[PDB]
Amino acid sequence: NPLIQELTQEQLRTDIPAFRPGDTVRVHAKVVEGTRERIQLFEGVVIKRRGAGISETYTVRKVSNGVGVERTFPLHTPRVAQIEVVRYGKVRRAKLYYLRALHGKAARIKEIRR
Amino acid sequence: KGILGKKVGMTQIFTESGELIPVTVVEATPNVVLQVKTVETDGYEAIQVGYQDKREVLSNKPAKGHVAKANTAPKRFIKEFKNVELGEYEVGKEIKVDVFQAGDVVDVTGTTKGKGFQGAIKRHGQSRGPMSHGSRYHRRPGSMGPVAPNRVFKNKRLAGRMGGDRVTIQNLEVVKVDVERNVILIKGNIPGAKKSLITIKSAVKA
Amino acid sequence: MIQQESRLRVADNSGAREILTIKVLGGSGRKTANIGDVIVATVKQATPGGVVKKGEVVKAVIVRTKSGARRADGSYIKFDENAAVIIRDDKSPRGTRIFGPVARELRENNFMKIVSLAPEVL
Amino acid sequence: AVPARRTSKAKKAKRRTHYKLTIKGLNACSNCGEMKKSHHVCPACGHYDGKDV
Amino acid sequence: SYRKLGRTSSQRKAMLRDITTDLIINERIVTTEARAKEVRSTVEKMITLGKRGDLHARRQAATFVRNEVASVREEDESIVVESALQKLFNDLGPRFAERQGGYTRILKTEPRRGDAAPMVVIEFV
RNA sequence: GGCACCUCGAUGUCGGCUCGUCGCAUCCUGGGGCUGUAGUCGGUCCCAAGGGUUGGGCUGUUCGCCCAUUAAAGCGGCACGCGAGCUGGGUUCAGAACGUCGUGAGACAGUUCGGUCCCUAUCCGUCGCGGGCGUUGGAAAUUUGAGAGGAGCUGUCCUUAGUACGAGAGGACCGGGAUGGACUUACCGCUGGUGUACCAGUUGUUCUGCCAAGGGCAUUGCUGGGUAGCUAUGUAGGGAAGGGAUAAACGCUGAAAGCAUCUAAGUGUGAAGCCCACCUCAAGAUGAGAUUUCCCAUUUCUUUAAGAAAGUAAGACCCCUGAGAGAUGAUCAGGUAGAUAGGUUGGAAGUGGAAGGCUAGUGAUAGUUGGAGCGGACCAAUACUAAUCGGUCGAGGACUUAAC
RNA sequence: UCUCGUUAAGGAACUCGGCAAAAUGACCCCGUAACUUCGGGAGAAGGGGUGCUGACUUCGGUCAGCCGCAGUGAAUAGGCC
RNA sequence: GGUAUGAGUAGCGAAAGACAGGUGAGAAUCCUGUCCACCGUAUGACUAAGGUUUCCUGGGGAAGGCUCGUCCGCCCAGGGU
RNA sequence: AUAGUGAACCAGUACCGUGAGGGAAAGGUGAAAAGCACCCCGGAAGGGGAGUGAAAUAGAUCCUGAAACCGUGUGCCUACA
Ligand SMILES: [K+]
Ligand SMILES: [K+]
Ligand SMILES: [K+]
Ligand SMILES: [K+]
Ligand SMILES: [K+]
Ligand SMILES: [K+]
Ligand SMILES: [K+]
Ligand SMILES: [K+]
Ligand SMILES: [K+]
Ligand SMILES: [K+]
Ligand SMILES: [K+]
Ligand SMILES: [K+]
Ligand SMILES: [K+]
Ligand SMILES: [K+]
Ligand SMILES: [K+]
Ligand SMILES: [K+]
Ligand SMILES: [K+]
Ligand SMILES: [K+]
Ligand SMILES: [K+]
Ligand SMILES: [K+]
Ligand SMILES: [K+]
Ligand SMILES: [K+]
Ligand SMILES: [K+]
Ligand SMILES: [K+]
Ligand SMILES: [K+]
Ligand SMILES: [K+]
Ligand SMILES: [Mg+2]
Ligand SMILES: [Mg+2]
Ligand SMILES: [Mg+2]
Ligand SMILES: [Mg+2]
Ligand SMILES: [Mg+2]
Ligand SMILES: [Mg+2]
Ligand SMILES: [Mg+2]
Ligand SMILES: [Mg+2]
Ligand SMILES: [Mg+2]
Ligand SMILES: [Mg+2]
Ligand SMILES: [Mg+2]
Ligand SMILES: [Mg+2]
Ligand SMILES: [Mg+2]
Ligand SMILES: [Mg+2]
Ligand SMILES: [Mg+2]
Ligand SMILES: [Mg+2]
Ligand SMILES: [Mg+2]
Ligand SMILES: [Mg+2]
Ligand SMILES: [Mg+2]
Ligand SMILES: [Mg+2]
Ligand SMILES: [Mg+2]
Ligand SMILES: [Mg+2]
Ligand SMILES: [Mg+2]
Ligand SMILES: [Mg+2]
Ligand SMILES: [Mg+2]
Ligand SMILES: [Mg+2]
Ligand SMILES: [Mg+2]
Ligand SMILES: [Mg+2]
Ligand SMILES: [Mg+2]
Ligand SMILES: [Mg+2]
Ligand SMILES: [Mg+2]
Ligand SMILES: [Mg+2]
Ligand SMILES: [Mg+2]
Ligand SMILES: [Mg+2]
Ligand SMILES: [Mg+2]
Ligand SMILES: [Mg+2]
Ligand SMILES: [Mg+2]
Ligand SMILES: [Zn+2]
Repeated sequence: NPLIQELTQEQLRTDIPAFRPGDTVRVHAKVVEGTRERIQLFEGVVIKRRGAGISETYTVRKVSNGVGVERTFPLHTPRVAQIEVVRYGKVRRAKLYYLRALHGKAARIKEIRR
Repeated sequence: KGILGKKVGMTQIFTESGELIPVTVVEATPNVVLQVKTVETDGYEAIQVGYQDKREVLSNKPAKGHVAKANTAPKRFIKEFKNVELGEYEVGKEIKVDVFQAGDVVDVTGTTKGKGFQGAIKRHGQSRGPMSHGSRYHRRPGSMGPVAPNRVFKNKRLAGRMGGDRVTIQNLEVVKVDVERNVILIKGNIPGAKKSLITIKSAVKA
Repeated sequence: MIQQESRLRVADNSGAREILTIKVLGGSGRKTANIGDVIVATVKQATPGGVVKKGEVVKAVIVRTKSGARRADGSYIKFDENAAVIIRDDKSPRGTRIFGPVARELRENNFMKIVSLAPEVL
Repeated sequence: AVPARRTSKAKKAKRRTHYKLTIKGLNACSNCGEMKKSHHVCPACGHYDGKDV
Repeated sequence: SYRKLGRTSSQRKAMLRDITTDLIINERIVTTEARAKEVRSTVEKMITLGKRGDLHARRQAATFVRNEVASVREEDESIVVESALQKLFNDLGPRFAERQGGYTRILKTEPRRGDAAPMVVIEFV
């Protein structure tokens, strides 16, 4: 553990804002369609945070054009310019898998303003 | 090129250009050449390498005498490496992870994790019989063979002890070499439980 | 992961509403198809006024799946449903409009017309 | 499945080669001198590691 | 890991609570090897809670220690009854205030007649 | 089909499932000759068995038709391989009915619904794992490789090049790349699964005297998550290059036979095949191999004995703590010359805000104290507990003949 | 091997046959087809509600608020066409 | 009729026990205590049949009890309607 | 005494069967009990002595005491077949 931790500490980002499942974040994802590179904003609710150290990931869920879409990112990926916290949600559990079954008004999360 | 280390564990690393790749951490505290074998004496050329200093009370007079020529403490793992430039090696010389460079293509050998007595489904990837429709044939190894020989042919695969086998993974990529930590990062996964002996050699197919 | 008898929503206005996978193309024993793979399918439910109609054997490209896809940056994408677009032999969509988001993996398979038509490419 | 042939005296004896008891780990109690199982309390004097327990 | 001791989880938890309290009350008991090697951790985790001495620790211990009489004395009257839980926090807790772990020892004894089961003595200190 | 030779003090019958294995009269892939072979596709014959050789609809079916694929979707043998391995739909046991035949009981020259599949493996065989002794002094490691096993498949796209070829249409050989299918070896960092002494929510009832806080039972009561471990559907890798001898085939030079001729001498090319190359096992390889290192020539009695016996040496084990190992043995990590396990103290994963208070509210409840409390297996420290004390076993090395 | 619990994506592709399992399941309310011997078919089907706390009641509700992923929060009570 | 082989093998008949103390030559198995657990339209309380001494008390441990046994619906001696 | 009655012995018994009915096994210390006082190990069983006896390897499962079967000692042989 300590040795693997030391090998990877160099690549941990330090610009991670404090966010937890249920918060709404805007993820600034770098996309490449060829030579050019671009930022595509994926905004939605964090439904999952798992792992530790360099292997930590999180999942953001949004409903686009009627279809639920989940994106999982490595927390420390350089391919994400910025993780922006839009709103703080009030939830009661670490994993928000139950939102997958809900839609529209039922899937709403109350803001808490941390 | 070759070295002996211990399997520390698996993690992941971001490369340049942002790709995420799994790596296995192999820690190889410098190995010591204990003996050089030549055609003149042994009939074949090889170097005998020692890794992982061992406490004195865990060693023997025969073992302590063997490593005396190299002038080192007792070593837990002793292996031979063939097809090298013997003249470039001598007893007591140290081999460090910096022998390998990032981007080198290697072969990694280890002892697969033990699994104990296992059935032919897990051990040999065989197919179950149906689980319903009156079936009383679920995890059994299949017909032992035709009637005519009045016997079972060899290599009829059955249950038995699984794992604990030498396995070599070929054409793995060395991702990083942290010499101050005596650590080599290998892309992908390799055989063996954590803390088990791992042998890194330059890829034979290269 | 789409296999024979797997049923998918239709993400276009070709006329078909639901298809059933007849074949995963691309090899003798291939069992599974994922986003960007082409399947042979039957139309099980069709819009009454549509061009493609019930009972027709069609080819289609998977554009979203519950088991989505992994990208090289260690990120993943998953969708809430399995949807396909009916294509002609040259990969052009049979219909005129694509519905719902589409995986970016269609680009590297060169389904450009679908990608250009999709309201969103994630 | 039933025995096709009865097992001979010799064959039965050979099978029972490894059917035996062993008496391992007896040494003298350091307190009373009677034999005892190592790492066990002496059943005679009740001592262990030089102490009454 | 943890031994299953030939019981179901609920049966095993009941037995560990029974034997753990037996040890708290008697401070010396005879059991089989397997049970002793499991009780040594449960009993010393109870002692750790007793050393904490706070209400939260008391209530955690209360979920495991049985509701059994640990002693009766004439300290003030002939009706001073102390529970297993109270001995844990009144007596045993302060007893091991300065020992850091290792509140029990196991002494291997003879096997049991009807079983050949390897018996031991598990006791405090 | 013929015969009636083994079996009627019983050799279980179709199809399917599981497991394959072999032949080659080869389905695919590899090599080649002829072509009524322009090219691209083909035809036909030769060599070739290394690997590969799909999933569905109908039917008990085999077969076959069909759908959709595929490089292909080969043909056969193995008691039409495989029922002490499975299935039991079909094969008319007893029931019942239809058509039909019969005066009839009944029956089929036919159909229909329903109908008990036993066996604790002794031996050989097979797959794993130990003990013994051997290997010629006794030990601890490292090894060579006799021999054996595994692996062996293939698509598509780009480039050469719209070039050679062709009136057009179409459209290459060889060479160079990329990327897949199937299969397969490992592994759990990732995505997921599981996770019955991890966390939370919640129902009924019951117990801890009551409140509060908790325990028990209800499938782990149910529900939502989830660590280690084990895992795929997840991840990584693999069948890469290359030699040698050949098949069909093609020669070269060359005579018999002034010519011709691949052959007779001589000499070459030539396949996914053979032997290597790659992976694994491997000297019980009784032919018992080699190398490095350690112990070192003891005592007594018999005796010229390769004597018997006794302490030991190097060393190993008993026993004990264990795990990365495991049915048990075994293996490996340790035994105070100590971190081997437990505990303890810090962490972490995980859960998601403990209890006790306080504030608000009529209240359910919310906020706060405070990312709190809890926290199996994960990490790091720490001799607090237990690995105490001891015992057993284990050499003194034959002879003959070279040489030195 | 048996008995039991959970399973990614798919969802009968299994198989002689959905065998087995899964799912349905209580109560209240809305609603309920062909056909019929007019009784039935029906519990057809297909839907909604269910906890807690106050206020208010024509005593069945109504209004309001509150908590959870989920309120016949466990157990036991049709799968349908 | 005796005795083998298979074997020291199958099996030991649907479920929770734990510890302290006692008794004793000897106890996982007998007694006592404590907590725990199981049945409770019952695994409770009666009673007909059937059995026919199995009831009680004191002793016993050959056999019977699928292990053990100091215990028993067993054995011995007394009694009981 | 596997004969001879089914029954030499508490046999038409035990045992089986609702019943009719079926139906066993089982003889031998010694001349005489002189049936091993007493001692020792053991809770007992059982042994070892000491005795009785011509003999107890005649000790009541008692004359003789075969074979299968089970074991102990060891002269020779056996771990490349
Ligand atoms: K002692
Ligand atoms: K026959
Ligand atoms: K075959
Ligand atoms: K040809
Ligand atoms: K072949
Ligand atoms: K079929
Ligand atoms: K069928
Ligand atoms: K046959
Ligand atoms: K059968
Ligand atoms: K057979
Ligand atoms: K045999
Ligand atoms: K409760
Ligand atoms: K209970
Ligand atoms: K889980
Ligand atoms: K050898
Ligand atoms: K609180
Ligand atoms: K926490
Ligand atoms: K299927
Ligand atoms: K109906
Ligand atoms: K609700
Ligand atoms: K019902
Ligand atoms: K017998
Ligand atoms: K036997
Ligand atoms: K008694
Ligand atoms: K006599
Ligand atoms: K003998
Ligand atoms: Mg976390
Ligand atoms: Mg299968
Ligand atoms: Mg079964
Ligand atoms: Mg043969
Ligand atoms: Mg329970
Ligand atoms: Mg108790
Ligand atoms: Mg004849
Ligand atoms: Mg016969
Ligand atoms: Mg041929
Ligand atoms: Mg058979
Ligand atoms: Mg007639
Ligand atoms: Mg006929
Ligand atoms: Mg039926
Ligand atoms: Mg994993
Ligand atoms: Mg992990
Ligand atoms: Mg309360
Ligand atoms: Mg450690
Ligand atoms: Mg599933
Ligand atoms: Mg699912
Ligand atoms: Mg089917
Ligand atoms: Mg089928
Ligand atoms: Mg059913
Ligand atoms: Mg309920
Ligand atoms: Mg057997
Ligand atoms: Mg029982
Ligand atoms: Mg109950
Ligand atoms: Mg009831
Ligand atoms: Mg009585
Ligand atoms: Mg009595
Ligand atoms: Mg008994
Ligand atoms: Mg007679
Ligand atoms: Mg006679
Ligand atoms: Mg008679
Ligand atoms: Mg005599
Ligand atoms: Mg006699
Ligand atoms: Mg030989
Ligand atoms: Mg020999
Ligand atoms: Zn002693």
